[PDB]
Amino acid sequence: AIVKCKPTSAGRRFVVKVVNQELHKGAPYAPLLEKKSKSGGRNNNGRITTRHIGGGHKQHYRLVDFRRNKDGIPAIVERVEYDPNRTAHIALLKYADGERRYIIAPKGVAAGDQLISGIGAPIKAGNSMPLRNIPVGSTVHGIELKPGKGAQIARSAGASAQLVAREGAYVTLRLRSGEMRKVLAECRATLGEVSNSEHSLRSLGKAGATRWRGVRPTVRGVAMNPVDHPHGGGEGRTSAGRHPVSPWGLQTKGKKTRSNKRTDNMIVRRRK
Amino acid sequence: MKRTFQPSTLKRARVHGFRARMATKNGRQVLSRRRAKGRKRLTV
RNA sequence: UUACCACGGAGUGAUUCAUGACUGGGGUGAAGUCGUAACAAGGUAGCCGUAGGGGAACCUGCGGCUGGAUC
RNA sequence: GAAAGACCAAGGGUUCCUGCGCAACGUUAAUCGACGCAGGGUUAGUCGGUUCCUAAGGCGAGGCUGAAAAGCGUAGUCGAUGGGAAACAGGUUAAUAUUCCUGUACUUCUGGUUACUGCGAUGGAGGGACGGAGAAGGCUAGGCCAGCUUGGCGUUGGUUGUCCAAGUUUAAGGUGGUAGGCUGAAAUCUUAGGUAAAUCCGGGGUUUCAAGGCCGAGAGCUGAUGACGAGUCGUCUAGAUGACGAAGUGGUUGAUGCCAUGCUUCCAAGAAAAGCUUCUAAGCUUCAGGUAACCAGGAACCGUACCCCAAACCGACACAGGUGGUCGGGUAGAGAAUACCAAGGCGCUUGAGAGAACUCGGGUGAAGGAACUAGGCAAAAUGGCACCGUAACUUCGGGAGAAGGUGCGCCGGCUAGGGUGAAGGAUUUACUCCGUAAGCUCUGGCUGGUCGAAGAUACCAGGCCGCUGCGACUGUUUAUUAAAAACACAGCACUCUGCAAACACGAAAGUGGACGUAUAGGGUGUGACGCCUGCCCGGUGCCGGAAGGUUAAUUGAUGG
RNA sequence: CUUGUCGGGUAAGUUCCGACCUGCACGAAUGGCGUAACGAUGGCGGCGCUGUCUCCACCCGAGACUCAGUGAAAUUGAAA
RNA sequence: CAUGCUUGAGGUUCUAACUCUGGUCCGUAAUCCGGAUCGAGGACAGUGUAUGGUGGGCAGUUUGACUGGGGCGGUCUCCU
Ligand SMILES: [Mg+2]
Ligand SMILES: [Mg+2]
Ligand SMILES: [Mg+2]
Ligand SMILES: [Mg+2]
Ligand SMILES: [Mg+2]
Ligand SMILES: [Mg+2]
Ligand SMILES: [Mg+2]
Ligand SMILES: [Mg+2]
Ligand SMILES: [Mg+2]
Ligand SMILES: [Mg+2]
Ligand SMILES: [Mg+2]
Ligand SMILES: [Mg+2]
Ligand SMILES: [Mg+2]
Ligand SMILES: [Mg+2]
Ligand SMILES: [Mg+2]
Ligand SMILES: [Mg+2]
Ligand SMILES: [Mg+2]
Ligand SMILES: [Mg+2]
Ligand SMILES: [Mg+2]
Ligand SMILES: [Mg+2]
Ligand SMILES: [Mg+2]
Ligand SMILES: [Mg+2]
Ligand SMILES: [Mg+2]
Ligand SMILES: [Mg+2]
Ligand SMILES: [Mg+2]
Ligand SMILES: [Mg+2]
Ligand SMILES: [Mg+2]
Ligand SMILES: [Mg+2]
Ligand SMILES: [Mg+2]
Ligand SMILES: [Mg+2]
Ligand SMILES: [Mg+2]
Ligand SMILES: [Mg+2]
Ligand SMILES: [Mg+2]
Ligand SMILES: [Mg+2]
Ligand SMILES: [Mg+2]
Ligand SMILES: [Mg+2]
Ligand SMILES: [Mg+2]
Ligand SMILES: [Mg+2]
Ligand SMILES: [Mg+2]
Ligand SMILES: [Mg+2]
Ligand SMILES: [Mg+2]
Ligand SMILES: [Mg+2]
Ligand SMILES: [Mg+2]
Ligand SMILES: [Mg+2]
Ligand SMILES: [Mg+2]
Ligand SMILES: [Mg+2]
Ligand SMILES: [Mg+2]
Ligand SMILES: [Mg+2]
Ligand SMILES: [Mg+2]
Ligand SMILES: [Mg+2]
Ligand SMILES: [Mg+2]
Ligand SMILES: [Mg+2]
Ligand SMILES: [Mg+2]
Ligand SMILES: [Mg+2]
Ligand SMILES: [Mg+2]
Ligand SMILES: [Mg+2]
Ligand SMILES: [Mg+2]
Ligand SMILES: [Mg+2]
Ligand SMILES: [Mg+2]
Ligand SMILES: [Mg+2]
Ligand SMILES: [Mg+2]
Ligand SMILES: [Mg+2]
Ligand SMILES: [Mg+2]
Ligand SMILES: [Mg+2]
Ligand SMILES: [Mg+2]
Ligand SMILES: [Mg+2]
Ligand SMILES: [Mg+2]
Ligand SMILES: [Mg+2]
Ligand SMILES: [Mg+2]
Ligand SMILES: [Mg+2]
Ligand SMILES: [Mg+2]
Ligand SMILES: [Mg+2]
Ligand SMILES: [Mg+2]
Ligand SMILES: [Mg+2]
Ligand SMILES: [Mg+2]
Ligand SMILES: [Mg+2]
Ligand SMILES: [Mg+2]
Ligand SMILES: [Mg+2]
Ligand SMILES: [Mg+2]
Ligand SMILES: [Mg+2]
Ligand SMILES: [Mg+2]
Ligand SMILES: [Mg+2]
Ligand SMILES: [Mg+2]
Ligand SMILES: [Mg+2]
Ligand SMILES: [Mg+2]
Ligand SMILES: [Mg+2]
Ligand SMILES: [Mg+2]
Ligand SMILES: [Mg+2]
Ligand SMILES: [Mg+2]
Ligand SMILES: [Mg+2]
Ligand SMILES: [Mg+2]
Ligand SMILES: [Mg+2]
Ligand SMILES: [Mg+2]
Ligand SMILES: [Mg+2]
Ligand SMILES: [Mg+2]
Ligand SMILES: [Mg+2]
Ligand SMILES: [Mg+2]
Ligand SMILES: [Mg+2]
Ligand SMILES: [Mg+2]
Ligand SMILES: [Mg+2]
Ligand SMILES: [Mg+2]
Ligand SMILES: [Mg+2]
Ligand SMILES: [Mg+2]
Ligand SMILES: [Mg+2]
Ligand SMILES: [Mg+2]
Ligand SMILES: [Mg+2]
Ligand SMILES: [Mg+2]
Ligand SMILES: [Mg+2]
Ligand SMILES: [Mg+2]
Ligand SMILES: [Mg+2]
Ligand SMILES: [Mg+2]
Ligand SMILES: [Mg+2]
Ligand SMILES: [Mg+2]
Ligand SMILES: [Mg+2]
Ligand SMILES: [Mg+2]
Ligand SMILES: [Mg+2]
Ligand SMILES: [Mg+2]
Ligand SMILES: [Mg+2]
Ligand SMILES: [Mg+2]
Ligand SMILES: [Mg+2]
Ligand SMILES: [Mg+2]
Ligand SMILES: [Mg+2]
Ligand SMILES: [Mg+2]
Ligand SMILES: [Mg+2]
Ligand SMILES: [Mg+2]
Ligand SMILES: [Mg+2]
Ligand SMILES: [Mg+2]
Ligand SMILES: [Mg+2]
Ligand SMILES: [Mg+2]
Ligand SMILES: [Mg+2]
Ligand SMILES: [Mg+2]
Ligand SMILES: [Mg+2]
Ligand SMILES: [Mg+2]
Ligand SMILES: [Mg+2]
Ligand SMILES: [Mg+2]
Ligand SMILES: [Mg+2]
Ligand SMILES: [Mg+2]
Ligand SMILES: [Mg+2]
Ligand SMILES: [Mg+2]
Ligand SMILES: [Mg+2]
Ligand SMILES: [Mg+2]
Ligand SMILES: [Mg+2]
Ligand SMILES: [Mg+2]
Ligand SMILES: [Mg+2]
Ligand SMILES: [Mg+2]
Ligand SMILES: [Mg+2]
Ligand SMILES: [Mg+2]
Ligand SMILES: [Mg+2]
Ligand SMILES: [Mg+2]
Ligand SMILES: [Mg+2]
Ligand SMILES: [Mg+2]
Ligand SMILES: [Mg+2]
Ligand SMILES: [Mg+2]
Ligand SMILES: [Mg+2]
Ligand SMILES: [Mg+2]
Ligand SMILES: [Mg+2]
Ligand SMILES: [Mg+2]
Ligand SMILES: [Mg+2]
Ligand SMILES: [Mg+2]
Repeated sequence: AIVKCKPTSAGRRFVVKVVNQELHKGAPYAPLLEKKSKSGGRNNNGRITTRHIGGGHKQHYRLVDFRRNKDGIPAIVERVEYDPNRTAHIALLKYADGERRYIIAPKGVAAGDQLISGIGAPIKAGNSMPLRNIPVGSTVHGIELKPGKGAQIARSAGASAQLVAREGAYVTLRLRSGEMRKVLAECRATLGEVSNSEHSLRSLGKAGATRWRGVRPTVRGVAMNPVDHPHGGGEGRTSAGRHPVSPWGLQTKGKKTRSNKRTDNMIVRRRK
Repeated sequence: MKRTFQPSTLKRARVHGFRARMATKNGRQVLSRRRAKGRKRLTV
């Protein structure tokens, strides 16, 4: 549930926590962990390419299985765990022949379940099958875009998509952003929505809680000098005397930036 | 007060050493320029 | 010499009277100005609660009542 | 004296010790010196490197990219600030010692002999292997007290005794498996898994048992009939030498050190690889290789002097500066604060006078008490523990140590508790359970007496209150005149982005965003919280529209 | 304009607090108006305390002064 | 009007050029890179060259003189 802390300090007044008592509280499954090191927002030239990144806690990477291609073998959920890399929970499966694996946890799965995959699987939440044999009108998550590549769409906490229409070798589905998209019907998906949907009710509470996650302060351009930002300059407190713009000179109050032109036919209608 | 020169023998060799200059062609220009003028040291 | 103790001191509260620049409504007044909201179906039927709006009586939405005329 | 004492690392490089010197160097003289000359001085299987392993990162055969130079990167191989074998005590020099000597240990490798055998990796499994906070213990170092041994009988009243002084030490290792922590165990039948195989790991079924297995400080015993030990004696010359050598025990207290990489709990979810154990593939199989016991031998190379919170390092100086880590005693004390001392170290490389104005750093001050001044600047004042008591307002936490008040030294009388701990008792007979008189040690209660001007007596150690502006708060900033009302902030809103994402760095390959996926990522503004955020789309932007008008390269009818 | 005017605080208040509205030239996310807690933040007022002051006096150390040793600096056309 | 051989634009489809920061095989002991083969897209995308738009993101520069100091204002040529 959500927990609201008492105002015992100045920095505790506005903290609202997402505390789940069902989560495992031992060590993670060691054979499925590998090291990841922080970058600071720097590329291989050593330059800051994405700013406001730095610091945080040390984290291991969990080898989550996004392909789910052990078709026909039943599985059992051993536990639901915490992942530092997602906003969603993960589940440790145990197939009928050893082979423990991590998957993105669906909404209602706790401790037993069967979670089989492939053609001919039932239509309960947590099962994975190709988009051809998924009933029209159902809610899906973890949508694959290219056959054999794994889930890319609808993976964060509480995410889902609707399967709306089916026509030919393709299939149309409404994305969480309001966009209608057509996807190859050979691609796979999982039924239901993603767990941890209450993640959006939290409140960090203090400035140090943002630094724990590796985010550095944002200085706004009207507080700079003309040599630093197009918004900088002025005597006293000014208001960016031009139309609002990026640090590199790009308009940011409504100007579109999509220029793909190769994947255009896959867009049935845009999110507006 | 802390001053600008904080000695370190390992960091000195890795920036200004002989093998550090021999690695790039601009470092090798430095060495040939110091051989032409007749420097006794040639590297630190 | 000790104990008790009146007057008198110090600090901080409660309560109650009078008064206060300036402000808010109410009542009473006379041949003043603006409209016509109610009483007849009062010329958009009136009231009740609530919300928004408007020089003002008031108007409009939502739910309710007949203490509403013709039929 | 939590250093101005010792010791590591970095840095320096002979400054170290001894003879001979004083020109220059040393803010003065110098017979002295971190100064001049000349000799000497650093001893390792176990310390630190090297060798083995990897992190960030570097380089990078082929490769991809690029006018050239070159950029990125795969296989790979470098890179500690981390992982990974093993030693202590005593003696000795002018200068080295965990290195030499004495005594007692430990680790690893090589070559033989014997006995018995399935050996084999670059590949599979296991292990190595780890966060913040907090709390109950157990223990040890260390500290005190008592007893003991040796010596003493005090320039001035007393001091043969409930008197004074000193010493009362001893390691690694071996044995021991304890306080304590974790975990069910075994047999048998199998197998959509661990890229191939597997007797190993993982999964499944059946039977049996309620007990094994793994870590683990420390005590005790032994090392040790030895070393050490005030001192006594003999020889040599106020000093060296050889021999001998007393006591060397009990009780309390007790760590921030060890058990502990443990246990509990919380979110921000907490290194890798090798050494190590085990399984097998390609191969051998009566050579190879492996496991035990005994015998013999080895453990290379480099650094070890000296300073090291400083006169030897970084600051031009023998410069109130800076410099990572470890140890850290007594009496008071909450304490690593503070004061007086211990071990140990030092009096800071110009002195002597005299006692003017004035300057610097302080002490006391009549009667006033902010009249000073831009401004209570500076100074004065307050200051501890226990108990009583405490307002508006409030986001119900706070405000609050609000404000204010009372007690406190020393010596007796009576009295109540805790820890440790003989004797005894129990059975699991022994590294065990209960429990213990005295002794030692730690908490209290109510009752007198007494001295001073004053008992939180020194050092140490909050001044408080009432109205307002600004910013919600903790934080950050102009190294060297500005610390703020400026920046950040949690929260809020707009907008962009469907993943080969938007965006950014790159002539490019590529890289970040992100091993993320719209509850996500970027940009912009505002800035906790409460109540709210009104009218204008004419201008300039952005978004949508496609009919019409204008409109580029290109083409080339017509005319001349 | 301006030390606007009225009230309070003082013996006396160009600052302060509460109002009025004539806003030279406030105003709603370059946010408007409030707000407990917090601040080496700005303004004003009290209690205590005092060498801040009337108005300075005495005392103690380190210099200044003298003697011995060593021994600078900026400056400077020439100077009766 | 019918057909014929051409020809501007439009729409649909196909696969064989091209593309894949999709799967599995080999080089190989390798998340690079190649080759093979499946799958997807598809004459689009993308790159070269020519051309219109946008473009303080960035660049090289300009922004007069007189003048009872400069600036503001005025004046700057010709006739009486
Ligand atoms: Mg907090
Ligand atoms: Mg690992
Ligand atoms: Mg950002
Ligand atoms: Mg993250
Ligand atoms: Mg938080
Ligand atoms: Mg922000
Ligand atoms: Mg911004
Ligand atoms: Mg911002
Ligand atoms: Mg600013
Ligand atoms: Mg600025
Ligand atoms: Mg810049
Ligand atoms: Mg600019
Ligand atoms: Mg300014
Ligand atoms: Mg302004
Ligand atoms: Mg500004
Ligand atoms: Mg320098
Ligand atoms: Mg050369
Ligand atoms: Mg008081
Ligand atoms: Mg009072
Ligand atoms: Mg009273
Ligand atoms: Mg009153
Ligand atoms: Mg009144
Ligand atoms: Mg009046
Ligand atoms: Mg009406
Ligand atoms: Mg009417
Ligand atoms: Mg009516
Ligand atoms: Mg009408
Ligand atoms: Mg009516
Ligand atoms: Mg009512
Ligand atoms: Mg109504
Ligand atoms: Mg309404
Ligand atoms: Mg109303
Ligand atoms: Mg209306
Ligand atoms: Mg309504
Ligand atoms: Mg109605
Ligand atoms: Mg001290
Ligand atoms: Mg000292
Ligand atoms: Mg020292
Ligand atoms: Mg050195
Ligand atoms: Mg030197
Ligand atoms: Mg010497
Ligand atoms: Mg010497
Ligand atoms: Mg001599
Ligand atoms: Mg002489
Ligand atoms: Mg000298
Ligand atoms: Mg001299
Ligand atoms: Mg000197
Ligand atoms: Mg010498
Ligand atoms: Mg590397
Ligand atoms: Mg490279
Ligand atoms: Mg090459
Ligand atoms: Mg290496
Ligand atoms: Mg190391
Ligand atoms: Mg190490
Ligand atoms: Mg190590
Ligand atoms: Mg020595
Ligand atoms: Mg030895
Ligand atoms: Mg391994
Ligand atoms: Mg580690
Ligand atoms: Mg923990
Ligand atoms: Mg911890
Ligand atoms: Mg003891
Ligand atoms: Mg005796
Ligand atoms: Mg005597
Ligand atoms: Mg006597
Ligand atoms: Mg012993
Ligand atoms: Mg031992
Ligand atoms: Mg035990
Ligand atoms: Mg040595
Ligand atoms: Mg030494
Ligand atoms: Mg030292
Ligand atoms: Mg000196
Ligand atoms: Mg110094
Ligand atoms: Mg420091
Ligand atoms: Mg002490
Ligand atoms: Mg202190
Ligand atoms: Mg002292
Ligand atoms: Mg002393
Ligand atoms: Mg001493
Ligand atoms: Mg001196
Ligand atoms: Mg003075
Ligand atoms: Mg003074
Ligand atoms: Mg003074
Ligand atoms: Mg004084
Ligand atoms: Mg006196
Ligand atoms: Mg006085
Ligand atoms: Mg007095
Ligand atoms: Mg007074
Ligand atoms: Mg005054
Ligand atoms: Mg005055
Ligand atoms: Mg003054
Ligand atoms: Mg002051
Ligand atoms: Mg004073
Ligand atoms: Mg003072
Ligand atoms: Mg003082
Ligand atoms: Mg208060
Ligand atoms: Mg008090
Ligand atoms: Mg008395
Ligand atoms: Mg007080
Ligand atoms: Mg007060
Ligand atoms: Mg106000
Ligand atoms: Mg003000
Ligand atoms: Mg601020
Ligand atoms: Mg602030
Ligand atoms: Mg504010
Ligand atoms: Mg606020
Ligand atoms: Mg505010
Ligand atoms: Mg803080
Ligand atoms: Mg604080
Ligand atoms: Mg400054
Ligand atoms: Mg400053
Ligand atoms: Mg400050
Ligand atoms: Mg300052
Ligand atoms: Mg700032
Ligand atoms: Mg970005
Ligand atoms: Mg967003
Ligand atoms: Mg931003
Ligand atoms: Mg702002
Ligand atoms: Mg702000
Ligand atoms: Mg801000
Ligand atoms: Mg604001
Ligand atoms: Mg417009
Ligand atoms: Mg318009
Ligand atoms: Mg348009
Ligand atoms: Mg004024
Ligand atoms: Mg005024
Ligand atoms: Mg007045
Ligand atoms: Mg004043
Ligand atoms: Mg005032
Ligand atoms: Mg006012
Ligand atoms: Mg006015
Ligand atoms: Mg304003
Ligand atoms: Mg607005
Ligand atoms: Mg404004
Ligand atoms: Mg305000
Ligand atoms: Mg602060
Ligand atoms: Mg601040
Ligand atoms: Mg204030
Ligand atoms: Mg005053
Ligand atoms: Mg005087
Ligand atoms: Mg004097
Ligand atoms: Mg002289
Ligand atoms: Mg002299
Ligand atoms: Mg990329
Ligand atoms: Mg194309
Ligand atoms: Mg094109
Ligand atoms: Mg082009
Ligand atoms: Mg510009
Ligand atoms: Mg520019
Ligand atoms: Mg420019
Ligand atoms: Mg030029
Ligand atoms: Mg120019
Ligand atoms: Mg020009
Ligand atoms: Mg001019
Ligand atoms: Mg003028
Ligand atoms: Mg003139
Ligand atoms: Mg003039
Ligand atoms: Mg003139
Ligand atoms: Mg003039």
